Amino acid sequence: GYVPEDGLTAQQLFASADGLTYNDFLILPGFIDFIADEVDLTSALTRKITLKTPLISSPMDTVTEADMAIAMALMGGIGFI
Amino acid sequence: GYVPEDGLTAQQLFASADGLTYNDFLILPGFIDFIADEVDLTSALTRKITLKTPLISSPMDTVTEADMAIAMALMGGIGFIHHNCTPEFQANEVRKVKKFEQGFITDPVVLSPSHTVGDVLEAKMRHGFSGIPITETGTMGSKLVGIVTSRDIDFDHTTLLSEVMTPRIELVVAPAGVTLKEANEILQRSKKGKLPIVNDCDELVAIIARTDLKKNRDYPLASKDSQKQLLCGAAVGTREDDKYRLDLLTQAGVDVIVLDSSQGNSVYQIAMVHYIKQKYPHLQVIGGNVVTAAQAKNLIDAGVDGLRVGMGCGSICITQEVMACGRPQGTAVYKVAEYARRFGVPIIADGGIQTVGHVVKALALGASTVMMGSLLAATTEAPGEYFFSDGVRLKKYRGMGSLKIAQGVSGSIQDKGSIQKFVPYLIAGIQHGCQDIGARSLSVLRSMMYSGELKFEKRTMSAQIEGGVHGLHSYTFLPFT
Ligand SMILES: NC(=O)c1ccc[n+]([C@@H]2O[C@H](COP(=O)([O-])OP(=O)(O)OC[C@H]3O[C@@H](n4cnc5c(N)ncnc54)[C@H](O)[C@@H]3O)[C@@H](O)[C@H]2O)c1
Ligand SMILES: Nc1nc2c(ncn2[C@@H]2O[C@H](COP(=O)(O)OP(=O)(O)OP(=O)(O)O)[C@@H](O)[C@H]2O)c(=O)[nH]1
Ligand SMILES: Nc1nc2c(ncn2[C@@H]2O[C@H](COP(=O)(O)OP(=O)(O)OP(=O)(O)O)[C@@H](O)[C@H]2O)c(=O)[nH]1
Ligand SMILES: Nc1ncnc2c1ncn2[C@@H]1O[C@H](COP(=O)(O)OP(=O)(O)OP(=O)(O)O)[C@@H](O)[C@H]1O
Ligand SMILES: O=c1[nH]cnc2c1ncn2[C@@H]1O[C@H](COP(=O)(O)O)[C@@H](O)[C@H]1O
Repeated sequence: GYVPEDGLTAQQLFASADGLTYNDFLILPGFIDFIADEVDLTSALTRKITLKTPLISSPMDTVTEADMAIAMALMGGIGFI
Repeated sequence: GYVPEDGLTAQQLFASADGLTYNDFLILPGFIDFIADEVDLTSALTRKITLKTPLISSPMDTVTEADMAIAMALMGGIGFIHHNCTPEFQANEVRKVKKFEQGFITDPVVLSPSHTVGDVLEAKMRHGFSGIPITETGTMGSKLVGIVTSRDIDFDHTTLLSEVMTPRIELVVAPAGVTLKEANEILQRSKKGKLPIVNDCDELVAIIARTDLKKNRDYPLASKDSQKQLLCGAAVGTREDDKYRLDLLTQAGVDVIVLDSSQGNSVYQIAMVHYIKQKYPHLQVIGGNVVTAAQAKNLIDAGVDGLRVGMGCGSICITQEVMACGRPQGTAVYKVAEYARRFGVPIIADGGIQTVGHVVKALALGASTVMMGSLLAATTEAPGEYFFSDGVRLKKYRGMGSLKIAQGVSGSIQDKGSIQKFVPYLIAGIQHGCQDIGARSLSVLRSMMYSGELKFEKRTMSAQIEGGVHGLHSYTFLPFT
């Protein structure tokens, strides 16, 4: 009835100061009891503004003229000029 | 008289959570007092099934049509049939894998003596089974009339079949209700190749054929169940419509199923194990890919008879880099095989295996068997075609997640020739490395694992750049493939 805890918790990784990046670690799998597209994504951008999706286009000249702002705001995100 | 212990024991490696893989460590050598090919390789697949060799072929579409299942079950291993095709096709595949060698042949093709001999040729092309018993009504519940054979078909073909078949008076036969060891001797001492079996009423009940005895000398390590026929496995998915697929596979006589999924722990999968083990009590079941003991509890509690471990480690996958979710293969196999050992289920390692050394490392860590993908692609009996590229004979290697999102790639592997020579090279390079380790059997090897007698060391990246090194101008390997 007992199963050993495996894997470093969130805080135990970034205690030893090796300066990890997204490439350096994995997230262990859990239990599944819902359909893959049931899950919610609503996320705050700033205190008063919320977006239906966590994606933002970067304000670089080579990424965001108005046509991207439109096409990304139309799908949850936000666009910075 | 004292010699210091050198090297980390089994448990001391995976305590410091660096997430080691098969490349990150070595196994220190022991003492040798046996010949390189003396050792046993007998290994459990599931609670009730044992194999004379730890090799398993992957259930990918690009690896396991029936011809590989045959050619690897014939050499100790077992073969799982890919599931991404219509249930009727998959049932035919597992049926013609079961029927390649036989004890008492119980549904032979039989013809009535009024058939045209050109219909024997049609049936021979339809099945491949070239010698055929003849009975009156033309089914399995009639009196013997004779046998027609390929040695009765060399001479258009419009003749009635009674003219050419051998008469029952001259045909030697054995009485029914005889065990498969007296009928075998009665064939051997009455040296004609297709001995039938008839009851006292002189009606057909079974037949046996000399080539099945010949195959038992030629392939002595083959894995055959009680009825003396090859063992076969099906992958099946977890979806509602695979509940229909299950019955077609079970009517075809499959003996193991693997509940194929990316992440084994789901409520859909745990409910599927219950449905299988309640409806079909005989079938052994293997659980979907697990990487941590905290999810191997739900699978064993469900009732699964074995587990396959590892997710997102593999040649063909891109699943870590899409899902963010996974675990390094070397840590996973040990950290779940130690736990699953208590309840007495076999872990089977799965993919990320690309050399014989990785096979030995995966067996000396807890895995009862190792499941091969890329290392069996482009062998002769892997399905498909040899599309010559820029100076290379190579064959397809498609990941199932490679065409809602795509979580595997689609690529190619260079030709490796017949699996019939490749599997003995793996066997002879496994036991020859188990000799250097110092273990007389794989059971002894995992006892050494769990007793602390085996000792590992970590290998820096600077020490992975070793063997076949950058100091050569150019080189050629030359294994026996
Ligand atoms: N890359 C890998 O990790 C890997 C390994 C082996 C096989 N596969 C193959 O790729 C696919 C991976 O997806 P999967 O393993 O989740 O199986 P799947 O393809 O059947 O599942 C598809 C999706 O629907 C869900 N699903 C599964 N069974 C369900 C059910 N009964 N009812 C409702 N939803 C269900 C899953 O959560 C998943 O999001 C499989 O079809 C398998 O053939 C992938
Ligand atoms: N495909 C198929 N094979 C069967 C069937 N029943 C038995 N066999 C097997 O087919 C194999 C070949 O049978 P044989 O009768 O020896 O074939 P053969 O052509 O007469 O003899 P060979 O030329 O030596 O192959 C044996 O292993 C049989 O057990 C069947 O219905 N279909
Ligand atoms: N007809 C037939 N006989 C076989 C086949 N395989 C093995 N036999 C023989 O049938 C008999 C079966 O007895 P078993 O006690 O099951 O044989 P075994 O000792 O397990 O020997 P193996 O099956 O060879 O490992 C033996 O004489 C075997 O050699 C087969 O596919 N067909
Ligand atoms: N038990 C038997 N008793 C008598 N005749 C048989 C018996 N079994 C087969 N025959 C007949 O004897 C001849 C050869 O039988 P055999 O068993 O050697 O055929 P086969 O092994 O299939 O021949 P081949 O391998 O050359 O194609 C054929 O005419 C065949 O019909
Ligand atoms: O993306 C993938 N899709 C399907 N199966 C995969 C994938 N990646 C690896 N595998 C699994 O791992 C094995 C393939 O071994 P590999 O060739 O070493 O990667 C198979 O037996 C599968 O269970």
